[PDB]
Amino acid sequence: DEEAEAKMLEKYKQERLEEMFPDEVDTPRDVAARIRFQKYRGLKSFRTSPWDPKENLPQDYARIFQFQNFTNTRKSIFKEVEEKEVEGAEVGWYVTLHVSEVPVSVVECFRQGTPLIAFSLLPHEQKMSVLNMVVRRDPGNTEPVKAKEELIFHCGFRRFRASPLFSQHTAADKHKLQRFLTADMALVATVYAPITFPPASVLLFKQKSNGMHSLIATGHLMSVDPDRMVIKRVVLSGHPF
Amino acid sequence: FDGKLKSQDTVLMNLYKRVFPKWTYDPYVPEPVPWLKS
Amino acid sequence: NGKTFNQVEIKPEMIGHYLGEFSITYKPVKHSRFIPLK
Amino acid sequence: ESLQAEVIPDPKVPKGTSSYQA
Amino acid sequence: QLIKNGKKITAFVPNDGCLNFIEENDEVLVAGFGRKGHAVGDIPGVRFKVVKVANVSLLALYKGKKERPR
Amino acid sequence: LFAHAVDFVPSEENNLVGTLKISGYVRGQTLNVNRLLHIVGYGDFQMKQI
Repeated sequence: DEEAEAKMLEKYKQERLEEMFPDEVDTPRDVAARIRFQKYRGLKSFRTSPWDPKENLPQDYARIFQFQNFTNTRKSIFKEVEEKEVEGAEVGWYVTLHVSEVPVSVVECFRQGTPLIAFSLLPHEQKMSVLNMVVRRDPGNTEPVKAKEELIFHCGFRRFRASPLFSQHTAADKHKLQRFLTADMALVATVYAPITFPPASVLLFKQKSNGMHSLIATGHLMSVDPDRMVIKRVVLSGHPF
Repeated sequence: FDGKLKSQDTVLMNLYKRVFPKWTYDPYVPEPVPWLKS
Repeated sequence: NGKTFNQVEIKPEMIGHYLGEFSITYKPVKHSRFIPLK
Repeated sequence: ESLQAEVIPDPKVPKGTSSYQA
Repeated sequence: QLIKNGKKITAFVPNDGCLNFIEENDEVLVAGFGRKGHAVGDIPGVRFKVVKVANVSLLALYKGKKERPR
Repeated sequence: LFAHAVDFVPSEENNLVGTLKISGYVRGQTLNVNRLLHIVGYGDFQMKQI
């Protein structure tokens, strides 16, 4: 009860802290700086300093798929669905689908009156990858959202729950991380999610305590790649006595 | 430094880390209550 | 020696000597050519 | 027919001497 | 790619912020940049500017007056 | 596709899981068994018989 309110007021104070001082972090008193900041580096420039994308990939990146060229794969798949007529059920046919292994809980939803639809996926849309999607905050909602909390995503005929990661939308090679979704400009939320070919609409919903869904952000799917990289910045302080 | 510094100045140090999102994927979404005013 | 305390056990052979010379205040000092290709 | 593989199927110093004089 | 004649033209968007409101396969209304056929005094090769996207205007979208359907 | 008539056959009633028959008009393109079927509330599956 009150511990959720205290954590929410801590979220509000973090918004005040991270906006005036952008990414400033105090020096740890007891922990050695070489241990806490071991996997860190400094760059001379913020726009033109090179960075290896293949460097230091954790165990999570071994569970997802990769594309040698996403643009050519998207063009190849879209060409063969417009040109080739695969031998199957044609449009306008009243067909019936025998689907293999579904729970019975699908059926009682239909008996209650909830509409049930289905759609055949394209090739390589069932596999896992990293989604990049552009969002913009609804003016009608004012509650701030943090970087790594659970949110409900409606992304191209699909609904799923995941925690995003907000980064600045910039034409540069690397994007600075944004901790809180500012309600004036477009940001990018990166989600471990199934592959969905663009264009596809993106809606974000925050689950209220009383079961309500409040619309937060709207936009589209930008690209499907894990090569996009997010950089978190740290400012240390020192006094020239 | 390249030049003279004022006594009230405070230098700052720039560090960068490449971060990654987490695996919190859940394909199930709970059913809403009907939406109303706040 | 200015940094730490040196524990020295006084043998009977150190009678005429001082105490400062058994705690040394300094550390010893401990101190690839171009060939043209074209 | 494609399968439901969203995840990859493949898995000599004395006792009283200080460290300075050592 | 224009409808009535099928020709391809390269059009300019007022800023990089206004590109958030445009996705592929969208219907956009396109005007000229301003000098009766000659290019911009700054950037060569582009002769046209985008006025509306999805039957709503870029000025009302950028100023938060309207929302566009997709 | 939109489900017009839905009926179920359980492979095992204690397992609560079985074959589902959904009938509706094909809408977008040519629907084929060689790609998966996604129900919007229940994830990916496989059809077997059309």
